[PDB]
Amino acid sequence: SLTLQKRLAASVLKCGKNKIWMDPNEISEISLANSRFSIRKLYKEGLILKKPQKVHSRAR
Amino acid sequence: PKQITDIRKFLKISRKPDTTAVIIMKKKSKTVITKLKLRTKKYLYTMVFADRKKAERIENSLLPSLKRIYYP
Amino acid sequence: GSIKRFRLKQRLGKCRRQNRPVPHWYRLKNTKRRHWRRTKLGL
Amino acid sequence: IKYVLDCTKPVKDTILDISGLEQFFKDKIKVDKKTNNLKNKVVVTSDEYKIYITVHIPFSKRYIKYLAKKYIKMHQIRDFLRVIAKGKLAYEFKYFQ
Amino acid sequence: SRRTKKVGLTGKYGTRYGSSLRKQIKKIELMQHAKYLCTFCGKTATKRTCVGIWKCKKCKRKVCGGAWSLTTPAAVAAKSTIIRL
RNA sequence: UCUGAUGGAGGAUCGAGUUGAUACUGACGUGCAAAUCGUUCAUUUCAAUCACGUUUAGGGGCGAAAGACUAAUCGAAAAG
RNA sequence: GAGAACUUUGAAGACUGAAGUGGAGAAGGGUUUCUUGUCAACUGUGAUUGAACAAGAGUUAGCCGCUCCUAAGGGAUAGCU
RNA sequence: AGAUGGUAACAUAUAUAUAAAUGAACUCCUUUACAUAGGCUUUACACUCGGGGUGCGUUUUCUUUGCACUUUACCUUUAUAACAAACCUUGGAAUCAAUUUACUUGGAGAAGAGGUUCGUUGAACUCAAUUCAAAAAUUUGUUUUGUAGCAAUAGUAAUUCGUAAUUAUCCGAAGUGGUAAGGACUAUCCUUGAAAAAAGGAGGGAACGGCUUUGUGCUUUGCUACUCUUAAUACUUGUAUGAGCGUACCAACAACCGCAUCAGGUCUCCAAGGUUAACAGCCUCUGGUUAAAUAGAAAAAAGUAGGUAAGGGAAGUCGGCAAAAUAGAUCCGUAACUUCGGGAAAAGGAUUGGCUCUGAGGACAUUAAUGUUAACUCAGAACUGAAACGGACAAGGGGA
Repeated sequence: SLTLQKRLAASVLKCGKNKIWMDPNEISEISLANSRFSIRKLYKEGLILKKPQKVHSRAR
Repeated sequence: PKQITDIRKFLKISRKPDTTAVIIMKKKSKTVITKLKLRTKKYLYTMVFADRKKAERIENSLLPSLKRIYYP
Repeated sequence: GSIKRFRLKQRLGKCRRQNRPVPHWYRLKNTKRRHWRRTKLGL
Repeated sequence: IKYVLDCTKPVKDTILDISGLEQFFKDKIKVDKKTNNLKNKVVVTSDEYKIYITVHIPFSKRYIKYLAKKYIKMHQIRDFLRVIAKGKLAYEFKYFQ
Repeated sequence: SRRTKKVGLTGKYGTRYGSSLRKQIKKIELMQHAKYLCTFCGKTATKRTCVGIWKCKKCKRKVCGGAWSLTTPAAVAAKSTIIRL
């Protein structure tokens, strides 16, 4: 259902497909979004986020 | 892109009939430094002005036949 | 492959075109059908 | 060199105080890895709304944000408050959203 | 210090092939890899480039010689008879 | 002659990868597979390995030679 | 969604571990690509999924390649059989 | 009717644009254009350390902290700078010297001094412009600007504002040597490791101004400002820029070949961090995945893939088949035999963690002496622990 949106969000955020996060609620709006433009706009409004990369510290 | 330093060659190139546009770029440095870029058929010629007064005078003396493009 | 000759590409296009079903308005009165994975063109 | 941290909005909302903040800085900034050897090189002054930190040695402005986060974490305000820079030498407390 | 008692340059062959074969190949490799006297410049700097070609490092001039030495006794003798006349 | 360094030779050594296939005569043997899987083993500067192109065609070819290979077909291929 | 162990989303526990089920190509394939539907059969269990089925769409070069050159070599001409 | 500088190596056309430095036939060369091995070196990319800024995270306790971003393409003979080389001028070498990791070089001209060029690279170096003093009818020293132009207008990471716009950052120093390329070398061959299209250089010196005029292209009379090269324009020329073909996707993990959505086969490039000799093994970051012709429960026999077993230790068996036994590194020690090269890791001993220290191994400046600063690499000593330390991974069984 949201595979297209995941692919487009990864493309427009220049991150991995496994690093994008969709709001678990309000998935109807995300499913409505079907273009780079819509994905960009509602990423800006915050429905898709880019999860932070896993921490790999060099302290040790 | 070519940089030209002396002012006479810049004026001559601007007056030359092949030039179409002059690009005006202005930006703060530390005083606002600017650069004037004549667009010819072959190359884009840039002149860098630290002198605010000089870069006020030069494009004014520039003939208004050729168009202006202010980037900032 | 991505690299193709003109005649080979035209043949591929014709083979794709010949892979469509019979129109319904005609059925109102096909066996030579292939799948890309089952029967190879060989041409 | 001089740095400013402002908490005008939170202390106006009466969630923070300046005296506790200043004491926390006074007994928390370590120079030469020692907690209370600030002496004459580094001093901090209190204002009714701001906190001034005057420095005379190499010093990272990120220290103020780190210590402020420490304070507002130990006093359970971390999830309401943020530290955001304004100028070259100024931090300020802001709310979420 | 002295590294090999008698095998010399043939120590590269280890224990392989016969001792007689290694000694025979040593005798001729010694002169194949030697520098010879370049009679055009007088500097002992002509080394073998290919099987029968010998080039002087200084002159950059190359001569046709033996397979393993700059000259061979048969050719030297023939030149001697020719130059006698 | 002897000693210490330097130097970096070799169809030199160990060893992943590659290229193979020693043993378990292991598994499987109505297999994942008309030859595979696991462990073990051989091989890595050279007579080395790979790709594409090209040549050699059946009483012929090709063979570091096993009557081996020549499209799951070889003490004479396959098709009619 | 009629129906959810194997469709989608979030959370968690893990794996592949730059000699990768990561990115680019060649051979080979030929539309499997994309979107929207959609489940008779197939997807050796289910299946609402899919490389299945259906309707549309998609491949833009003076500079990337072919095209040119010659190689191992092939075909042909002149002859001669 | 064909330019000029430098003793020379050679250099010079900077017009918007370094376009023009005459040159025929006939020639002679160069580039294209080439193996392998070894180290040394330079650069870019990669990785990493510390500082500054911004954002995020941890915060019972500790933490000036952990993480992320902090970017800069082609092109401008890119200009310059620097460097390996080769060459030129001067110089004139044994007390031989210069010099490489290595050897290489010199009266056929070394060192020293001063230059030229190519090749690396591609803003290095005050590079360019600019401010201030000293040289003369235009040189040398001192400051500001600019990521050298491209260029910030783009990108990135942030803070806000109706929901498209504003604002701030994008700069101070280094270390490791992984990959790639280049350079200058050395070595190997009974192995010497393509060609052509295309392009360039040279030798040579065939032809020669313009306006007008006699005679038959040549002698001629009277005058001189004239020939090429780039760009634009106008008109003629058939319509006076840029043909045609490929470009989706897979490349196996279900898109290929194995009758299939088959544990098989199938060519190439990129290659992070930790441990380490290591692109090994094991774990991890980016990217990808959590899927495999099924699931749930139970869990006996038997099978299959492994573990562990007292005492004995090959009595088993055709046969030590299978398994086990150390196996890294450092130090010590190493026989018979031998083709003198080996055998050899022969055999066989010791040590190995953590922590706190000690010692050794470099580079940079001042008027023999005093400061600043960087790698991990060895050696030694205390202390410490259930005597254990190549703690997992990885990894010879030897001998007659």
